[PDB]
Amino acid sequence: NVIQDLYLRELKDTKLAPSTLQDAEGNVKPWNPPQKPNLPELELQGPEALKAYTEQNVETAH
Amino acid sequence: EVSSILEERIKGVSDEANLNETGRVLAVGDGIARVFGLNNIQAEELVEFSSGVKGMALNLEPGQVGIVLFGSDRLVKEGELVKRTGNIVDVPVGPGLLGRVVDALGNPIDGKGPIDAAGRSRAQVKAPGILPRRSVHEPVQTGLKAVDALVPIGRGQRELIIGDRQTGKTAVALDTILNQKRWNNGSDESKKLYCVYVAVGQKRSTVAQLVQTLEQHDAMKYSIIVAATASEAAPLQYLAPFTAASIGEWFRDNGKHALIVYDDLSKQAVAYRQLSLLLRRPPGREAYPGDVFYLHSRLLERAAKLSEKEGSGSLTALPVIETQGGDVSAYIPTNVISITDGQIFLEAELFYKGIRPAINVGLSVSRVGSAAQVKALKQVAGSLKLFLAQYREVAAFAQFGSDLDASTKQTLVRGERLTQLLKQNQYSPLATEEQVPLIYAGVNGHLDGIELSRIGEFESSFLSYLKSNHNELLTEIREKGELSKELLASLKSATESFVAT
Amino acid sequence: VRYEASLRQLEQRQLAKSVISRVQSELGNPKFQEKVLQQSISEIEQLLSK
Amino acid sequence: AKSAANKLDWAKVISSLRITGSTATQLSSFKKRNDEARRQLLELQSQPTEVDFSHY
Repeated sequence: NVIQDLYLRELKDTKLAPSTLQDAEGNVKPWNPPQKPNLPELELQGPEALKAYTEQNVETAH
Repeated sequence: EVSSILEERIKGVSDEANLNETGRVLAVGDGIARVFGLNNIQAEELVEFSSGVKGMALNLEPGQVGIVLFGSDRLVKEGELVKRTGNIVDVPVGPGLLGRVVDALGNPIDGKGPIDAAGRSRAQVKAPGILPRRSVHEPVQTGLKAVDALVPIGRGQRELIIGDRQTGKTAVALDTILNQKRWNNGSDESKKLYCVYVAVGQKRSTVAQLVQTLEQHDAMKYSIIVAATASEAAPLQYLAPFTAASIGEWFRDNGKHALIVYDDLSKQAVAYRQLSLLLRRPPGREAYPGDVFYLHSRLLERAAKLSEKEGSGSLTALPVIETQGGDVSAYIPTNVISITDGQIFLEAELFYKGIRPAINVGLSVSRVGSAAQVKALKQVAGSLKLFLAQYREVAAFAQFGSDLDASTKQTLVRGERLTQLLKQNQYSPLATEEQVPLIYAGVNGHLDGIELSRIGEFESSFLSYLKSNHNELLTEIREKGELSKELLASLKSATESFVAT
Repeated sequence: VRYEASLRQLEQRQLAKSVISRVQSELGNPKFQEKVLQQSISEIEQLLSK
Repeated sequence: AKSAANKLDWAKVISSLRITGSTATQLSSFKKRNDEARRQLLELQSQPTEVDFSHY
């Protein structure tokens, strides 16, 4: 009755309100994927180090 | 979309039939109405005021039936009609309340869309009898070392958290919820606890932070948060534990094991005090109505470990009582102490002393339950209690300029280390498998020598060391739950190995 | 998802206030009179069913 | 797994005790332990490697 009147009239005669899709985009992030952060490298390259370490390291006692 | 949903809501309104019973408001205000009429009326019924307010009925008088409002006074007016709902107070109960904050009525106040309820239940339901019970055979470990070892908590059992207000009073309980994440992550329903945190009388900001904290630790996904914020009606507050209880009973009935924190139960008492004093019942001791004892007792006894026949479903309870002035001689703390199956006194001085947890172990007991803790942890903490008791005695003696002998100072030195061992930072639960080693070390006095400052360092490092080498050992502690000869020896050797380095 | 859900709620409350506007529209009319006649006959149907 | 390496390592720690000097041996052991402990904590930290486009 009043139920019908309210239902019909309201639903039909008022269809939505404006909204901004752009603003929605603003509050969220699309995110582009990180690419190659750092590449591994040759560990302690230079056999200057190797000879040095062999010769220097000898912490055994007399 | 939104239009279709709205269309559904309006569509879901349609027609009515003759409304039985009426009565006209007369005197009204305070939140307590008295209506003339309503000749037929069940007690504790919900009656719809024409303002929009719904109110339970607590007085049936041969004059004017006294309907306690669950809404604002301003809405109500003189000579309004009230038409009886025809339902004694009832709550929607279901699975969907998991992951929901709900107000006393049961509407989501976090508004994650209306609850999915598998039933409705009644707010007053009497406690399960002697016949449907089993004795407590299933531990529930809070992950706070002092709690697990000293005051073992078992499913079913009502264990009282009592102590000075908001001295992280909430935080002690929250830690339990967080360690129940560990089982939650796991499997086997009866080895899982669902968790209902009930918040009565607390400000919206505390509650909002709390729900945020639970979401932060991502422990929201198996919790029900029942709330009745400080603003909310004294009638709604009085009804709030009892409607939480029914939601818990849905778990209990399902055979599910769960734990209900009633924080603060003290605020229920304030609510009932108000309620009674505006129903003009003769006021009891300290103006709390005498049947406050009855109220609390009936509420607390609804949680139980059921019989095997009755599915075992263990609702476990943790009441939390604020102790105003820290004196438990007040009527409400005295009453609660009798009702509860253990007491977990927390002391402010020890908080300041830097014992965090600040639980005073001298005043903390679990008067029943000992199969409420892990066998391994029981063995190790067998003399943890004795040592601590001795530490307390010796320390007491030391006061007032007594020059201690070395034997007493062996105890004292050992004792001090235990105290440092217990401490745990807020929101940092631990795994029991890795609490057993720490106590082994302490009780077997391996820490006694270790310098007082670096005990915390030792604790951190020791755990790392056990993670490194003896991760096999930890797995076994998880698997067998009682230390075997092999484990005791392994553990002894490991502990010895870490004393230096 | 979060902003999307927020927008569904925001839309719903905006369109809610439009329902309030429709209520104000209904209550002006001498439908205010004509539906009372409807209520009168409806109560006649109801109480005769008693 | 990691435990084979670490049992053999710690067996060697108490063997290296027998020999003298280890002032920077221990830093090497510390490095291998550190980063080994980092990768396990990484592997336990792990999220699924792609979105759940089922629910979300």
